[PDB]
Amino acid sequence: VQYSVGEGLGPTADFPNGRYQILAPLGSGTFGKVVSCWDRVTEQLVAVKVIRAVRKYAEAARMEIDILLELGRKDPTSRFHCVRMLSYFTHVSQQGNAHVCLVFEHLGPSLFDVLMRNHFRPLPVPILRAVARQLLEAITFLHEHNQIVHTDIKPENVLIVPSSYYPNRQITEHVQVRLIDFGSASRLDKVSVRHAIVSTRHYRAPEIILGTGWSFACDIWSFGALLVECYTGQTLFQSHDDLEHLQLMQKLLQHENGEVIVPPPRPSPSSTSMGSQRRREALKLFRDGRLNWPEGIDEQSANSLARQKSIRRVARMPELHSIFRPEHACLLHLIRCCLTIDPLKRWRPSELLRHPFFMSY
Ligand SMILES: Nc1ncnc2c1ncn2[C@@H]1O[C@H](CO)[C@@H](O)[C@H]1O
Repeated sequence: VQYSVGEGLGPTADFPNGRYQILAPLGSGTFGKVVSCWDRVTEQLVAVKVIRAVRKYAEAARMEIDILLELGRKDPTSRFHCVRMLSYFTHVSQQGNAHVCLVFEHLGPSLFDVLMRNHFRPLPVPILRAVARQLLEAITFLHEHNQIVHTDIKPENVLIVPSSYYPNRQITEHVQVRLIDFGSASRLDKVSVRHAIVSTRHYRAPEIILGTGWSFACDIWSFGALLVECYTGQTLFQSHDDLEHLQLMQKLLQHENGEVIVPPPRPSPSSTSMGSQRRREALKLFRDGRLNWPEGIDEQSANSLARQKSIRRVARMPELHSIFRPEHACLLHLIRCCLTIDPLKRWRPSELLRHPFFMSY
């Protein structure tokens, strides 16, 4: 439903027109819309995330509510940089539509907002380091103190604490950030390996595409991607095709020791599991163990313009080592610890927090 500035949300006795009054738009996503609100009870600014009137996003929102209850219980000050959820309710519409609403602390713009406002110019390395350290602290918190995996590490889900922000709208190395959006997170304390399609495309780890089971390590891959983005201001993997995405991965890391896209083990024909179906769809992308690129881009067409554009796009993809200037060699190594095709090779976030890129500063 379309919402305008001035309308209310969450009606109570003292405020029959809504406890939370809309002041400004804050953000949007497939889940719904996040709106800046004035809490008529506490007379403070809050951020109300309203979920779309769909069942799947409602389940996701309830999972986010549960996880954020646990996270606010185990860290109320938010020493580990996770967004504080103040409240949650259900707003009914004039048409009978029920929307889940989560009330969070009011934060500033996203890291994506920062990158856009500066015309996608590369983020300086010291600010990059501050943000990466705090984000890595949050990921360490989740993974190792809660056995929770986020799966949606993206620049849109890292927000600036407004106290660090300034009216000149230029962040410094003292910026404070918070990780948000736990509507896709999963607890791995009982089942640590999953096979469902998760992660935003551009930050999706290869094991998720290939079907060899993902776990905590996938977040690290996303983290790595994000870092490269912050170094260049540009999205690393710009593709929505699985074959092209895996080829871009292979190209970015071709001259990295031991990084080759390998197909999953072929399951039995009498296997109906979600993982086996993903593995079959993934094997459909390979020919004799090699990634069917570029001939697989347009199989039927012998002379295709889409295949030629895919060839050009993969050629434009740089080798990882060539992206970074020499003086930033350390950062390169840090990202090598994250952008590995085998999830078993990626470092733990606690180990990454002890990398020279951080503890030599
Ligand atoms: N607490 C918050 N403060 C400010 N913006 C937020 C908050 N939570 C979510 N958003 C915005 O809504 C979207 C969340 O996916 C992003 O665009 C993000 O900037």
